[PDB]
Amino acid sequence: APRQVLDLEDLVFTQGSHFMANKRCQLPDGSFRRQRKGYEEVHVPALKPKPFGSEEQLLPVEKLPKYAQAGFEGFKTLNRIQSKLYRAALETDENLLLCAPTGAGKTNVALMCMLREIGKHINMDGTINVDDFKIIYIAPMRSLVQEMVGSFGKRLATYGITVAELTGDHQLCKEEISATQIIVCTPEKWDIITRKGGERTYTQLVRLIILDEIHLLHDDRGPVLEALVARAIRNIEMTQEDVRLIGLSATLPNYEDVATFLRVDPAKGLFYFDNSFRPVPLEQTYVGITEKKAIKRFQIMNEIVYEKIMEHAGKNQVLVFVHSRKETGKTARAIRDMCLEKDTLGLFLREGSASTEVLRTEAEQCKNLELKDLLPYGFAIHHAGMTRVDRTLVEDLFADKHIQVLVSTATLAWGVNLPAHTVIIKGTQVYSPEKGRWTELGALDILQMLGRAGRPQYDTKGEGILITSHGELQYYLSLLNQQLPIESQMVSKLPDMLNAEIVLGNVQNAKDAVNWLGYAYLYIRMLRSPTLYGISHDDLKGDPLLDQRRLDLVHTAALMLDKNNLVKYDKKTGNFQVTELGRIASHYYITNDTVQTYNQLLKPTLSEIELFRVFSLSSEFKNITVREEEKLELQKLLERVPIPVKESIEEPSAKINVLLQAFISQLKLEGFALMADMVYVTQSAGRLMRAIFEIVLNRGWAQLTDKTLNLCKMIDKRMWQSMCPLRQFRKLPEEVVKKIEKKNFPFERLYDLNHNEIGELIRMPKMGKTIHKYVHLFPKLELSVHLQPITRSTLKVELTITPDFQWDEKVHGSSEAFWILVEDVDSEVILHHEYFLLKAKYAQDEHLITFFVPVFEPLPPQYFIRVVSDRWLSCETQLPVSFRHLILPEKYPPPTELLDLQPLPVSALRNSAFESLYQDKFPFFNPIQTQVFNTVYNSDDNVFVGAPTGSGKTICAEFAILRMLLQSSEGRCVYITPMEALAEQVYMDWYEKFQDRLNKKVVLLTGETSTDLKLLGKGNIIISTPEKWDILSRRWKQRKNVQNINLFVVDEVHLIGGENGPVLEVICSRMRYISSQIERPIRIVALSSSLSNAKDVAHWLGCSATSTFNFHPNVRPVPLELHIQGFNISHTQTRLLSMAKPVYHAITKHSPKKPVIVFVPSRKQTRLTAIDILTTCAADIQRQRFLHCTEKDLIPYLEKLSDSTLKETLLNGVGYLHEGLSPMERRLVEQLFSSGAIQVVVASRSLCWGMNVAAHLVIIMDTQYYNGKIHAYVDYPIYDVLQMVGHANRPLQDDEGRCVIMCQGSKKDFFKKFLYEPLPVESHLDHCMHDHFNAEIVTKTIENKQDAVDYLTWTFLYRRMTQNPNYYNLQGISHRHLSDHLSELVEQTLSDLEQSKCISIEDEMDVAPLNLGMIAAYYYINYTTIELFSMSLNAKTKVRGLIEIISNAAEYENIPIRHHEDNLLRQLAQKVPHKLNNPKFNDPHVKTNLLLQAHLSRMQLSAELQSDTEEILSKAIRLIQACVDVLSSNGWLSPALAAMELAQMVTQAMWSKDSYLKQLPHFTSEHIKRCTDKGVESVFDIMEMEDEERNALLQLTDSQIADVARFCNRYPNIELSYEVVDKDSIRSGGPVVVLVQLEREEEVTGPVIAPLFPQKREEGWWVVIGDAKSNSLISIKRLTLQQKAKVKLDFVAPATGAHNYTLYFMSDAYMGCDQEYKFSVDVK
Amino acid sequence: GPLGSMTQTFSSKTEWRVRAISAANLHLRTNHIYVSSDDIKETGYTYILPKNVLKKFICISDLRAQIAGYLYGVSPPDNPQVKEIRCIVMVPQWGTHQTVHLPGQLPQHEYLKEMEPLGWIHTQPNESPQLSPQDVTTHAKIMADNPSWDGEKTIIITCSFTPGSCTLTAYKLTPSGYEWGRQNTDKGNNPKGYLPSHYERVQMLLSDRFLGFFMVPAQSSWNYNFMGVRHDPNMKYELQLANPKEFYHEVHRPSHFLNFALL
Ligand SMILES: O=S(=O)(NO)c1ccccc1
Repeated sequence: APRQVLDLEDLVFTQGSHFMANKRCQLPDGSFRRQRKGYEEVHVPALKPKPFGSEEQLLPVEKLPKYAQAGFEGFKTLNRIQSKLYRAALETDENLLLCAPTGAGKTNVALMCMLREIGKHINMDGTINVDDFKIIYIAPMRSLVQEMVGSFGKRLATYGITVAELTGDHQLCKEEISATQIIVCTPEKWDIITRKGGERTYTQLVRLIILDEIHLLHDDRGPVLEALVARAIRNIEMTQEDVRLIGLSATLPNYEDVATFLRVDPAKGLFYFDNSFRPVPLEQTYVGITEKKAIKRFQIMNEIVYEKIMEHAGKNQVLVFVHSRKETGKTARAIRDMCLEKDTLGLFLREGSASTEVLRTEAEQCKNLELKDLLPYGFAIHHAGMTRVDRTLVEDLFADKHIQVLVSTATLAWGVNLPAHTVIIKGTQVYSPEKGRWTELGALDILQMLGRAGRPQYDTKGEGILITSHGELQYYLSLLNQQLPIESQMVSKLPDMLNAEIVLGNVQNAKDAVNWLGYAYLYIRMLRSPTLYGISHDDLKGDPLLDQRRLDLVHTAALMLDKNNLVKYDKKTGNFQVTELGRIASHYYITNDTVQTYNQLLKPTLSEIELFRVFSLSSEFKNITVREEEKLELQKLLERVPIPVKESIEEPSAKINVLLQAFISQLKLEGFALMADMVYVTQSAGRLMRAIFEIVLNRGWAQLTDKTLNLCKMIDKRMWQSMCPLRQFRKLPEEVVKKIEKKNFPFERLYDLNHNEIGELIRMPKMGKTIHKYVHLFPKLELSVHLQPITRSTLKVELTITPDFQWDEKVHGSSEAFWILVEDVDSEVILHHEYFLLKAKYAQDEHLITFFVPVFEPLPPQYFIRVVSDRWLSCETQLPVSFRHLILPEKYPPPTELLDLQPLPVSALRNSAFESLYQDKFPFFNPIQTQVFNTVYNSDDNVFVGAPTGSGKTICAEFAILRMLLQSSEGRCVYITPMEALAEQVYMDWYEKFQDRLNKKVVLLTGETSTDLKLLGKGNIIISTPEKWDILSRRWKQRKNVQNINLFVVDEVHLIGGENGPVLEVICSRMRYISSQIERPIRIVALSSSLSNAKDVAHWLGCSATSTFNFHPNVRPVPLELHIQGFNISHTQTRLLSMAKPVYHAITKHSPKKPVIVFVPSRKQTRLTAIDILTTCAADIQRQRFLHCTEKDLIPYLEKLSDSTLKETLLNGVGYLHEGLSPMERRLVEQLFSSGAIQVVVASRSLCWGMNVAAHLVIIMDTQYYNGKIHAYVDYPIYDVLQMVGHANRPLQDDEGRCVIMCQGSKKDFFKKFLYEPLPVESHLDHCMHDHFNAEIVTKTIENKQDAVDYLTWTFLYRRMTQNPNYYNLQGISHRHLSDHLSELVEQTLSDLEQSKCISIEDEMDVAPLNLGMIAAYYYINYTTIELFSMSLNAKTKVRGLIEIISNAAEYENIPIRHHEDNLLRQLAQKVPHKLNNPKFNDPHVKTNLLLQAHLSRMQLSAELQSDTEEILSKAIRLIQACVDVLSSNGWLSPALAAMELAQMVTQAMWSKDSYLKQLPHFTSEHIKRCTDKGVESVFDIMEMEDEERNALLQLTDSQIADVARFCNRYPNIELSYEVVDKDSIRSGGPVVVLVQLEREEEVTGPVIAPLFPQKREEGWWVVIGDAKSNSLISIKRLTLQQKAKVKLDFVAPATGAHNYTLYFMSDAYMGCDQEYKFSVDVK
Repeated sequence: GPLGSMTQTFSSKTEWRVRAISAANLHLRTNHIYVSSDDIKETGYTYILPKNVLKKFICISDLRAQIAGYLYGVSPPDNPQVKEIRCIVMVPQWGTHQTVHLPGQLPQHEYLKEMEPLGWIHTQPNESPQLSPQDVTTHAKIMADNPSWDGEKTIIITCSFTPGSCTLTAYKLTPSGYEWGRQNTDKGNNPKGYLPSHYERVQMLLSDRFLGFFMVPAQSSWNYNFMGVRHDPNMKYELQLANPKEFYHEVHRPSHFLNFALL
């Protein structure tokens, strides 16, 4: 509590890596100092290698583990370091710290650690599961990154490993992260990547992090390493996945603290090698100049270097290091022009040397100017501003010992392996734009440069010469002689680093933050050297763990963050609240002062002038000053800037403004300082201006959004808007585009023209074609719109994007990104926006985008839809969206008034049997049940009841069923509900009410056809989902049990408007049509949530206005108190974070004692939120409790579980429910919840339909979820939200229900509109017509096009077309308008079906079913699927082909695909009997091919792959039967028999080659071996055995022989007989009737036994007449067999003579029962 | 006598820069817009101007160089004495502090065909008791070339830059004003024959009840004050349904950018 606010600036080491903590410096033996005029020299002799140690020998590569030898291909043995290190590196997972001098071999130690990680993932086929793992190699300098990518790639190629740099911004380029196993990058790049976090990230796979040159800890960049390590190690804790860390360090003090910071065990993973292990001993020279005056000091420098250069001419190459691309040539010239002046140039190249000619030749062939000037003299330069091949030649010449003096910069030291015998660091001052001044070279650079002294093979010693200021001698002496301690620079960065952890949710309060700080290198250093870090030794003993000090640091930082609006900080609780501005600061790597400035100054009205000024005030620039010597050159620019600058040249912000504008305009400046400053400013501008763009975009600020996205693009492309977009094609000649610009005419005018007029208008014909191509390479999109009014104030927009340009990877890469911006009448507010990605693979297709926007009355004149490129300048299309002709739906009617009636007693049913179903549960029905009772129970009118979920509509339908049971003895009711989980719940309740308690038959349709067909005959209450009733009711003309229905009830009928609505609408329309045909009316009851357009549903279903009860949400019996909380954060993970505490606060405010359901977007989120709720409960002083049992009571329930976490959370009173829990787990959680034991349950969204628990308070935590197939977030359908809100309803327990919806702020108004008011629903049948039209042509209900129009008139679609024409793309409601609309619909649907050869059309009017269409309709198979089947199946496709064809059906296309299993399936395709053709593992069809083979091989897979196999299995049988029908009607005997066998194979889950006994319960392979070698090949052998020998061969328990007995007692034991009717008078071409009699030995005692198949099946059979020699199927009939049945097969006679046919009796459910009989017929 | 003692160097200070800085502050005036109370109080028609397009019109303007927009609108259903301004059309133009230069061609677009032309709106640096004679002449010459401009129904709305604000006044010509203006060739501030009986005030009202919209050129922008040579009284132009760019937007002054780029 008694905190203290610190001054962090006072604790900072201002000199960064130049901070020298050691007071003294001990020089090695033999060092000596020498005096000169104006400078001093310190000489340090080369060290001598250590005597070989205790038991040291250079490990030969042959003793390495064999899998690792390949990574050391081409080496004899490891060196001394690697030999000391290989056991720890290759044989343990121990975190390591290796300290060694530069060049000692640290990176090969790192390769050994890499190889150990790789060895963890060796497949049995010898390859590498390059998808199981990632490895991060953090290197400090980009040039080093690139070199490492190269060398590691080549060392690991033989393993099939991909090594890659992280290239550019990854808002579109993250894909290659999936293909890279070894990411090489800088600390900052890994920091920014792991700051964004999110899900679908690859950072979870990281198993090894190599931290190279970790003494960067001592640098100003060092805190990035601390952030990385703290974040990784702490992430280990909260996820239990290990990550190995490897640090590689220079040899410097505090390495043991570095080891503590990396969790290195000092006795296992710490290895320190002093400078005597340098590959080449180094002789060192330090030259410290004392002269203070600049000019004399400059000449002293040049003299010192020349004198040192002369000590080496003709004997030793010299590498000189300067700190400028420009100083390199200048000093090379100084030295060379000095040498010739003293006539010593001949000392570098001996006369007639072989190398003199090489230098002459390659100089004359080369094109670099200073390089040509220098090369003949033996000199050269090397830096980044030079060509790649220039540098490659400089390196080649130096390597072959041809160059004698090479002047170069730091980048050569990092990026090339180019050692020189002698190295001269000429001065140690460098210009730092960030610091705004000259400073000393960083430690890493100095070490690296001098590490280049001494070539490994060719030198016995190296010679490092360092020239600096005399006052720096102690510093450099210390750095290079193991005495510059590594300290922490992190106090300066603490606020930014803390904000990054807060944004991630890793740190949620000051206690979290103290814990996090305990992982920092700063903390170890504070513990060990407190006074260095501003802590007295007595404070340390008052605070031995620095708990108090850490809290003060965290407090200080959090206050700074709170003042700048990044965080909301509660000083009392210590809680941190994330904000969108804080997130933007973290994710864009912006310091916190800068986003405070942006937040303060950004306004929607901002001009471009002010935007440039705001940028120039960023705190990244705070050290920039306007130097006197610059003020002239800046004035001349400031006089002419195209963006006016308000402030004077005295202000640094004006200079930064002018440098930005000069950069965009590609101006060269003269000041060396000014150019470097411009580089710094503009390197930052990219991510700064993208941060501004995200701020203003998400605030909805249209004009400023446009200005700032443009400025981002102008910075990136280095040109202004007013230039010709053609400049962006770099290949074009700049002087041509300047011509085109000087011709003032619009760029768009070039679109109409062609080569001729193009080449003419620009007065240049030679380019007419060239330019013509580029203008069509330029990204361009065409836009069109379908406006779909939802209400009078909400509009659905369908936007079609049509690409209108030529794709070229050379210009467009693999994707092209755009912003879709919907703006208001004034172009002032962005009403809607979203990112749009045009992938190369779709560069020619139209894309559909749908969204909602508000409208108001009187309608505004128009909105605008802009589609703008994220990267191309002058690349946008804007579509005005005019409302002049928008037809709004009429305002909805007022609801049915809720009558104040006396509550109806149960005794009103006047029937004691009926009254016994309720009288215990309640004494009275609710007001709605009371008001509808008379119409439902006392009349036969069709009824509509519309009311909110939780109003007891189900009981109303029950009234109708009870009336049915009174007026009709064996009356039949069919009940439809749209969701399978609802059907199961209603079946459990109604079986109890109407069977257990009224002795009627209640049945639940299964999805297996004949099962359901007999259930329909038995039951008086048939419960079904829609598609299961669709397939049955299609056949109503042939099925009496469908038309003789008394009562048809449809529940949740408002889901006609949802995704699967068309089948619901079709079967309801069919029930009406059948009712009108049979003229014995089927009564219809429709139940629904409150509908604004209820009268339309009721009229469609023939409900009298007095019989339609259209209630609105206000009438819910248990009042609903609904709160909608908006959340401003646009990034989903961060927004979920901001909701975490509000969830807890909502519980304590709205339901502190009563049960709470929390709905969350995903399985993963359920446990995360359960744990978070518990954490917050523990730290709530008010003390709430959610466990209302004692621990003893929960213990037995606890044990019935396998999930550890669910056990812990349940013990503390919080359950969770998701799809991955076994059914027993879910039911136990629900038991505890409903019994009051646990007060909270956290359920995933996908479960909102099948929950059997209710609650006092429901919280909906966010309202979108990730769909991985499309890689995008999707909004919860309103239907699901209504279902979720409906769980807040306990009629017998509460006086109200409460619900809190937490959602993105932009969704809030939508939810107010569609939750406080009743719901408008529409049809989507017009989008789902083909399959139903095809069924109605099969059934002869549709026989011509007029029939099809008439059919449409029975639908809800037809009704809605007159009420909301625009929604269906009608522009009038005139009778001709919709007659034409319906005719168009009919023509399109019939023409597609005829194209697919499902129907035939005669005279363009009459339609008839073809065989394909009959098959599609009968089996409920998509017509596209059947068409493909028709193409693919052929006269010799077999089991392999059948599985392939069936997998490729459209019914499976939506089978989940997650690349998290790629290799899995890849390796599944090897353990698979049939090898697939050209396997692409990114396709759900081949995925299901593999899952099918898995099932047939009985391979146990994961739980998700198991449920997905169950889904595949629910459709496989229908698809296989369709294949059988196609094959047989084509005449192909062998493939049809095969497909029948496949039916058997998927039912019994085995192959043809497998053993029939493999069908028996409790058998394994060993039982089959014992059976095969003891006289048992088939099932029938087993019953023909005495008990003893059976049990002896069997080796099984007793309850298990009961199972084998059951299987044998139901295994089909048919025996067949056949007769050829009138076998004598057989004549060619005549009829041939074959009679087959089948008799089963016993009665069918139940369904097929097939425990590995999910649906219960009944036995199916085919009888087949074929000639096997011809491969000719001649006759086929299907049948189900009770006890005995006769079957007649009819076929045409052959040409004449004796013919031998074969009769087949084939099962579809069991292997091993197929019978076959040859017979002969003599055609005389 | 500084022949060789004191010598200074001229440093260019171009005027459009100060004007562009001041143009960035125009939004502040859109909160303080005043309409004058008519001295006539009765001239048949009351014009209702929607505030959204008025505020945009102010924001895209300049404090020295006049800009102008053409007015289109209709009468409310059963109220022919009221004219609601529904559209402001921006056409290629340039101006000075005293007048605006517009093409001879009047807006032609299908989307306007159900509206009637109601005259024009233009900004002015300073308020004034009387309608400018430049304005009388401009309006009379449009009328004389375009019979769709009814003298009894077309108005000039002046939008004057009063300190911290904008003040709007609406005028129409009289028949004598039309006759004098159509023959006036004197562009100065006091041409012979000009009289205050050449115009009269009309009732004007600002409204938040409905929204207006803009049309702008299809192939250019509307501002030619930096590209004067390319503007010609005879130039032809089409229109599109879109909102106009502000006065100092980049595409209105390309040569500033290119000439800096050559420096
Ligand atoms: O089906 S929807 O188009 N999606 O949520 C809908 C939205 C609001 C109201 C009714 C239907």
